[PDB]
Amino acid sequence: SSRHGQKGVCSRKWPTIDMPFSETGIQPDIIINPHAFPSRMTIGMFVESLAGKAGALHGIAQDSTPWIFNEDDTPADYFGEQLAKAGYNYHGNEPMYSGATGEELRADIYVGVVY
Amino acid sequence: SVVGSLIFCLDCGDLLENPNAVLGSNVECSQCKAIYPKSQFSNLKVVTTTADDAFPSSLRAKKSV
Amino acid sequence: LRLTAEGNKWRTDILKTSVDTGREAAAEVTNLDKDTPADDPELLKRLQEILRDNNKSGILDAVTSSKVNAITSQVVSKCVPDGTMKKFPCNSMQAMALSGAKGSNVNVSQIMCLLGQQALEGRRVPVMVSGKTLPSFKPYETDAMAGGYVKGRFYSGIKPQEYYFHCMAGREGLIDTAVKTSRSGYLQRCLTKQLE
Amino acid sequence: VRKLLPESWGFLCPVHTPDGSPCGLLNHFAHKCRISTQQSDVSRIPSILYSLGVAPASHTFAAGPSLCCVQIDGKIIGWVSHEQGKIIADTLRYWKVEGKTPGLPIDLEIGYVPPSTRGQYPGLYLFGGHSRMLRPVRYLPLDKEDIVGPFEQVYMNIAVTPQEIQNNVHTHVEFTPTNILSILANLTPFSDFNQSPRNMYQCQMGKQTMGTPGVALCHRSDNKLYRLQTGQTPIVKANLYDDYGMDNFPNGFNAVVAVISYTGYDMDDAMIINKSADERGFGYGT
Amino acid sequence: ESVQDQPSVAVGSFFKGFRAPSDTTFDLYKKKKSEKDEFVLHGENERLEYEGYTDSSSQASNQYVVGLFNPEKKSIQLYKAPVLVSKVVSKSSKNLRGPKIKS
Amino acid sequence: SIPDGFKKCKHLKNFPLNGQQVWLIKFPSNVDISKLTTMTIDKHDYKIMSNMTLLVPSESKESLKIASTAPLQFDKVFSVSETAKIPAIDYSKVRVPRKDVPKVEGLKLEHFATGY
Amino acid sequence: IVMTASAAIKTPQMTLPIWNDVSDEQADTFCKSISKVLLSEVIDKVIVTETTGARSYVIHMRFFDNNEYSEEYDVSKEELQNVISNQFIHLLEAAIVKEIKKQKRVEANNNMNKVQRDRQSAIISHHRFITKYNFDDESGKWCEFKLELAADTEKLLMVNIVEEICRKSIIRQIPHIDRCVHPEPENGKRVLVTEGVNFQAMWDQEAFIDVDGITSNDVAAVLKTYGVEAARNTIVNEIN
Amino acid sequence: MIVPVRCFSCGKVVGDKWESYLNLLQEDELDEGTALSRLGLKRYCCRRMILTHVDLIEKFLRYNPLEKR
Amino acid sequence: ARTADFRTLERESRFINPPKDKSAFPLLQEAVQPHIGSFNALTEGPDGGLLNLGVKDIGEKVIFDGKPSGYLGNKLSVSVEQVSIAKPMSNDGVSSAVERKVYPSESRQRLTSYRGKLLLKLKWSVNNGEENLFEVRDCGGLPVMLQSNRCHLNKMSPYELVQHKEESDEIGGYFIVNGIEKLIRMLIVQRRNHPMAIIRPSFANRGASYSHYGIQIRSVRPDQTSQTNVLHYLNDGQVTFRFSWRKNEYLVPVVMILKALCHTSDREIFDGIIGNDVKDSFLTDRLELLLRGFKKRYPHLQNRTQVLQYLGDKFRVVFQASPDQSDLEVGQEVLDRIVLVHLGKDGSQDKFRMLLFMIRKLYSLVAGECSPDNPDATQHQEVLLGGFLYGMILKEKIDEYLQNIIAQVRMDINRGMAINFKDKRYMSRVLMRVNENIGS
DNA sequence: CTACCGATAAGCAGATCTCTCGATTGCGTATGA
RNA sequence: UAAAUCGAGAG
Ligand SMILES: Nc1ncnc2c1ncn2[C@@H]1O[C@H](COP(=O)(O)CP(=O)(O)OP(=O)(O)O)[C@@H](O)[C@H]1O
Ligand SMILES: [Zn+2]
Ligand SMILES: [Zn+2]
Repeated sequence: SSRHGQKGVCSRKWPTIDMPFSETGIQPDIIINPHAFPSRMTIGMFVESLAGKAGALHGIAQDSTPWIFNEDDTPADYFGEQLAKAGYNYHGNEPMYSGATGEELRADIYVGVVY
Repeated sequence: SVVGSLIFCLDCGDLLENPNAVLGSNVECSQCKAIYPKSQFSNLKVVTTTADDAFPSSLRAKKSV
Repeated sequence: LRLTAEGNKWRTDILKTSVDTGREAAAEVTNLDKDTPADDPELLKRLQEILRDNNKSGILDAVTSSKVNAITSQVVSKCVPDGTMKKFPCNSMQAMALSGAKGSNVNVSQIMCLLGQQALEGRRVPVMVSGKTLPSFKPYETDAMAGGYVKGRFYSGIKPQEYYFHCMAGREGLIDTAVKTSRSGYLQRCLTKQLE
Repeated sequence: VRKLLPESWGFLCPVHTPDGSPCGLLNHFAHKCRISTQQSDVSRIPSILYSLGVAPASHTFAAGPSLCCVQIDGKIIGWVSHEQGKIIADTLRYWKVEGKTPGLPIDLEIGYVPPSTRGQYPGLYLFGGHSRMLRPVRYLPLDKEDIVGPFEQVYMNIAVTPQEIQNNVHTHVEFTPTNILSILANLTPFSDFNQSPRNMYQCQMGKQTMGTPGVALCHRSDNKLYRLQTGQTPIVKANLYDDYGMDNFPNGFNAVVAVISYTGYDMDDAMIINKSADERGFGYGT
Repeated sequence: ESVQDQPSVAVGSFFKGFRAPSDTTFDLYKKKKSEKDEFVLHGENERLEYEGYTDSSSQASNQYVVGLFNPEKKSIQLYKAPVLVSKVVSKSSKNLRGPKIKS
Repeated sequence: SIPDGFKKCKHLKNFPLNGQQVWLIKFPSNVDISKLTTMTIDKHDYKIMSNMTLLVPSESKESLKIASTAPLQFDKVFSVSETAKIPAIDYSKVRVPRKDVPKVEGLKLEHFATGY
Repeated sequence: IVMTASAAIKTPQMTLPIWNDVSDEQADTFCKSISKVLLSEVIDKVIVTETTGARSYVIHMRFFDNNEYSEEYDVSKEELQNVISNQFIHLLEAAIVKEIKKQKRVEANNNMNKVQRDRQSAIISHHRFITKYNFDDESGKWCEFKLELAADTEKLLMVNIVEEICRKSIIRQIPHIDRCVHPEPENGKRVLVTEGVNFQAMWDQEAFIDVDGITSNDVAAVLKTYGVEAARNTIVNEIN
Repeated sequence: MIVPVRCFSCGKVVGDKWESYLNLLQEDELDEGTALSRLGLKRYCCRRMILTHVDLIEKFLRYNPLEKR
Repeated sequence: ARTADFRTLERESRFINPPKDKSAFPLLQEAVQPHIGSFNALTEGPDGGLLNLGVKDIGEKVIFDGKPSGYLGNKLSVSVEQVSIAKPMSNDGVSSAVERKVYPSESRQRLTSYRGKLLLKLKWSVNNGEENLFEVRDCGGLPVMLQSNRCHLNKMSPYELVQHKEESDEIGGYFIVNGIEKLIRMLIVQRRNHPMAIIRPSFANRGASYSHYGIQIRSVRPDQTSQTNVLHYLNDGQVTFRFSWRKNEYLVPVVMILKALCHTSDREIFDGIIGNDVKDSFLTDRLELLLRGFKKRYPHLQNRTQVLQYLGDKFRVVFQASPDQSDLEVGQEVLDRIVLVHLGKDGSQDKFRMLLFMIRKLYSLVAGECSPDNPDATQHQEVLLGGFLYGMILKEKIDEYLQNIIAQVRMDINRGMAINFKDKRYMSRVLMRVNENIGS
């Protein structure tokens, strides 16, 4: 589970070769199905993904106490600035290639690091 | 000594019995046994009105807000 | 989850009209004429009596809930279909909402545009004995925001009072889940025993 | 009785409560809430009270909601008018919050209930006994830290952030809105961007995380212990994660997540663990 | 214009509308105290036991001032009035009692 | 009933109640009567604006009674209330505007293409 | 519906179809006339004056204004006088004597005419210890009646008991009917719905109700007054 | 506890870099990001562990049952 | 300007060596402040602590022998004067000599409790001041909580804490019993010393008193023990005091207690209940009904001593009233032990004023001028610390111990024995016969 | 006048899906040593 | 290997 009440049982141990790999060679270690979010509305996990990506890239730690951001300091924009400066996608997406077909997927995949 | 249907002793403060519950012509205090004539108090009138939360009616709701 | 600059401008412009919704609803409920400033002593006394009794409080809560629900429906209709930075079918959230794969339109609107008005059991948020729905609010407040109606969205966060109200609604749901899980076995068993 | 009343703002954490039968019953304290376990010296408080314009209870001829009754730990002290009682309550709060009178302690909770129409019973109730509930808030004048309790709070105006302070309305202000939440509820990152049931689930699940219970496990004989072999501090964490020294007991790990419907084996809530990461030590425990 | 440390007036509190015959009289009982002295009143009557008391919890922290004032002259004469919580008892019923342990 | 360590009264002072209205003032213990509404006495400031019966020494100056006229109650009862100078609120000092989240400075490009 | 087969359901009501020639008017007045009105719903307040000069009891119940209450509840002043005289005084008398036994263990009141004096004397004869009586038949605004009581009995509230009697008295109520609210038509169905089940009440009023379509929320009453098959139909309807 | 040897995601050996990272932090005024860049960790997959390792082994070692306290 | 820092170097230094003076995290040990504070307040602090206050308020128990004073003679006055708890030592068998210190490390390893022996001193007085025979008994090992005043880890810095094999930053406020850690869970109850209006149908529904109104209070003794005083309402115009001494509940008219508790006339009641509100017909009528009802029901209770005598006569077996104490003394005892305990004994006038205010509040509530106070809202609640529960249980157990002593003496009298009250051999025989394992 | 028949009011009787772990088990007493 | 009660609970 993450830190947003997202349970999950490991359905299968996906071999690393069949695992989708990214442009940089990073194969993620955990897949979470995107269909969970529209009903759960845990946007905190989405924000935490790119915040952690920026933190791991820049070797820093970002505080996540509630009620630091507001309507005019959206955390998505704030961490997207850092991601763009680091050189990744401003929206947190990341080009990815299927591990079986080897071809680039239709759209850039949302990838990050979460606790 | 008197406020409503109450008669209070002016010496000690005990509650004298009702003038309709005594033999007559005087009332004796139950503590200091002082003499109070049956006169000096004859109309123990009280006025009581029911609360506004006693008769909930649709018309009353039209008299509010 | 994002929105275009024009879409955010529309949403903010419509939300700016929700400032006086609570005061207008209160003025209508208290049978007072409009234009009444929010600090009128007669309005305060009438709100006090409405809080004291249990039926006028329900009536006022229903009226204010209807008004703020009209406002949030306006925001939803104006923003959700043609206000997003990414459009269908590129918008994956909109795709899963439309295709019924998971979630729904109210979920997407809560995420992106507005979290709406909180309702625990067909009514607005409970009030203190003094007429304050929360320590942060003036006694006998006339405001949609200080009534459980939250203007935040799950993409851009919610202020602490709105967070409190949302937690309250979640608690109501959590209790009702247990009750609904508990409330069927005897009926099922007796019917099948009779009709076996 | 399980519903979340607003009177518990700042004392009982709204987020923290276990889902299930005890939902709303077995709640938790706010992380900044302290219970006064020792009786403050209320001996000299009456002496100040009579000096402030309070007629003594010995010779008063006063009762009912028509006059303000001044109590002290459940004893009648005097009888004062209503607006007067409000003035005395405000002056007592000011004197307590400032450090000048040795009599009034900071922990003395002063709950003044003003007159109303069929409201709560008016009075002026002072408390200094044990078992009280105390929360630190910032008194707007003198900018000094104050202490308030549940009884006194529900009749007070406490802005949640300094920007919301209104003129002639707000008298106090919370130090930070983050102190109305318990621990394991302040450790959830970006809690304002989540649905409340999910916050409750996360709180209930943090207590079930498989992590390091202690470090003295070679000097114990507990029947069952769960230990996470390789724990890491979160890259993203609240300011209170290291304020309580939680890094001494790491709970999980930083995993490269990917929000992508690719494998087909994870649809409802399940998830896929990379095999290579798994047998390289990801999540191992004993 | 003057303050009288020596007692010169007393005020009691029995109840509203208290009245007694002119023959009724009271006495005083003063402690050998230095500050915040307590005054005790003892009354005499044909059929009622008048007694008085003072509570040390309140009388020590406040002081009462009794004085006259000319309608057109600002001259006043302050005085020390001890306030008393005073009750009235019946002599006959005061000593009334009963058997200690019933059978 | 008389307790131990308790003395009695020996004499009193003639109170000229006739000479005229009897007043009552509830002064605090901190205030001392010397050179006597927002009147100021000593170094503090105060606000000042038949509940109890009245007694007086008799002719012999060794007995009490109820003062009256051919009972009697005090015309004006004053309760001296101590007050403090309660300060105003410096809104310009307490209501500070919000600050943006502090962006980390010196953020240099880190992502590089493979083999570069 | 299924488990208990309760014949005393919490909210029994029935559906009353209306003829297509009955508009909102001449139907709202029928609803008001058929609705139950209690004695408490027309009394503004009561001013109980007690004297012990033999314990007298002067009860003066201020009434709602005629023009509004007679239009709202379709109740006439003559009807009010009749119901109070026949029910209120008797019920108050019974309550007072029960309480005593348990304890043991405006103007124009001088110009009353011959009819008023005869009514007062008759009511005194009918009742136990009522001494005076008057009713403002001119406007239906007030009604006073002294309640001379024995001096031996101790003091009584004469407020709580009057309250309870006014609450439990009945002005004009057909049995097992509380109110007849006319809801909005569902789809061209001009329907009146009551608050209690009693089929025989509206069987007389053929003019306003088409008795051929009286369906009720009850099941036991339907079984007892319409046979088994109507009960089966209403069971299916109320479970659907 | 002790620093992981290989990288969970990719597989790069980061077990030899913990001591070097600590030395670069202590004896030199090198920020975490610059020290990780100098160490040779470019991807965030490799960076995150050496950046967020906790080293509980040292706290565990203070309780030795084989030596006098 | 980093928003947050990993503090890698500082954390690694702390793991290198623990702090030598104070714990690094002030807020980690402030979370367990309730339990530690309560436990260290039940032993240390003012007046010798809550334990000393409780054993002082417990009082004495009396029994009699076969020597024909006017009574049975040989007036035994057994009571516990002081209670002292010491940090746990180990006997190491029968070696004795110096007493080694025991630690939670070997307590947990032993799979046994972490208990320190408890010392109790009795005052065995005969004939009320003739023969005092003090003799201090150890009634077992009372379990003590960690990091408290009576624990060996009381003020040790983290360096010595890790030196004693305990933990790096142990803050435990739990108890160790049978090698299993246990914690006295917190509890939330009614706010102390506050009469709050209560509306509850369960009063009238299966309650002898007939109404759903009332004024409930939960007064706590200075030793932290509570006794509810529910002020019910009766529909006919009177109110009835209620309280529970044993597992059964008692009802008394309010005027009887109001008179017996402090001398007063029936006029002062009217003046106090009705403060200048003499035009309030509802209050005047209800007060008339109450006063006349009391006068009718009890016409022979014309004096304060007489109502006290009636109360003492009524409450004789329930309060274990020995023949030595008179009826007036028993009435004063039950009054001071039941009504408004939080105002303390010798506070009769204060209790009178409090009960009068309670009556006025009840009448105002039933008149609709006030609103019922929610017993579930935090506005009218407080929390029991758990350590105060420990003090309550200890006071009750000491009371039970004195009860067992008196019962053993009574059984000895019932059987045919020497029954001498100045014999130390008989002292040992009667004391050793009873089961006195308070620690168990 | 007095026996038979119902009509309340109080009491009596009974109701409000599977599985896994852990923990626990009484005082009183009375005679043979 | 029992049997009952309490706590943690999972769906
Ligand atoms: N095919 C589907 N499978 C699952 N959920 C679907 C769905 N189609 C729609 N939904 C939506 O999923 C949401 C919850 O559906 P439910 O049947 O209650 C499963 P749940 O486990 O109770 O959700 P939870 O994660 O909030 O606990 C609804 O909004 C529903 O519209
Ligand atoms: Zn008398
Ligand atoms: Zn790697």
